[PDB]
Amino acid sequence: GRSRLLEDFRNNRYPNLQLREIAGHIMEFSQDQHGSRFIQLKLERATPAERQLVFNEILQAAYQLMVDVFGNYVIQKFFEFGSLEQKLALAERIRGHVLSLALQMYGCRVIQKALEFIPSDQQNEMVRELDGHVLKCVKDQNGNHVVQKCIECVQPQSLQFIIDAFKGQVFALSTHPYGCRVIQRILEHCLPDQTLPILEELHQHTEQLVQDQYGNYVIQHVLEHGRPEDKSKIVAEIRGNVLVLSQHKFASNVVEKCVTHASRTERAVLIDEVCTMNDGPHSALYTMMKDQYANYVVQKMIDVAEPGQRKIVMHKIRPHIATLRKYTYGKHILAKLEKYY
RNA sequence: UGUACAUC
Repeated sequence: GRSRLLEDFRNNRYPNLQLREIAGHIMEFSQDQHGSRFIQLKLERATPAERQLVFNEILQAAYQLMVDVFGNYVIQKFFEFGSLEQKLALAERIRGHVLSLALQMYGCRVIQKALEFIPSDQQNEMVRELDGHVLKCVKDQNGNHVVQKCIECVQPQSLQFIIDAFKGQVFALSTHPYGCRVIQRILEHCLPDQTLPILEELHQHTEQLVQDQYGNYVIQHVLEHGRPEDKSKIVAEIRGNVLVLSQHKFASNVVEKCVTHASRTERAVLIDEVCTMNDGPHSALYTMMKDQYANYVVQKMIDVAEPGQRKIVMHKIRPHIATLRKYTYGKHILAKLEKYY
């Protein structure tokens, strides 16, 4: 199975083995854990002629290496450090196989690497091969990373078909383990005509989204990178619900982002909501202080409050300072207070 | 004291 050269090599019989000495054996070495390492190492600093010798033996069977547990690394190295002609020739070997590779445990890494290094004409051609398979890829553990890379690297106008597929399914996808990732990449890189519809569906489903295991990240994302009009719509959904959501494992993260990224006015309103509102005998703020998640929202409020408003919070907290010590999460508020005394 | 994101 293994050639004498490869076996003898794994048996450490060639401490000084050079690329040029494995002529004829590139494919075999590329598919071998140690040989693949040997080649990768040797490549970054090989001479163009050495690099070309290695290339000559992998071009024809390049696909075989792209879906290989060790070979995929040798392909990638050519995309990173090979010549322009070598990258173009590798792209040609991918033609017709993008879907198959994008779903592939190792091939998907080659697709991702290629997207980063090839000219836009080739990028665009790779993308078109996913035409009619958007959701299949977005929902695949290998493929979603490829769709993400496309969005990061490819001209946004060529990605219109991905948008088309998302239209009407933004809620479903935003609560998906992989789809929430792709939605965020879209918000970052896509055109206004493309992000708009997507933002519309996110706004329609904010209540549900802030409480979702994966959806909360998409709403947080808009709060940190979104336009003010989009942040405010989200903030308006949190208003009147500060107490309840900040007690929630997932949504409490979103109320922190609202506190942090809201306008001056919106921030003052959210903090006042829980200084004013009473949860039974005492303030909403006091219930929050004792909560496993809500105690985090309080601290964030102390962090970002205007000095004047911070004084009001500290005053709301002060009367409970000795009782806070009796509560697992209460204790944590005291730690915060030291900083401010 | 608290939630996601993949190869030698």
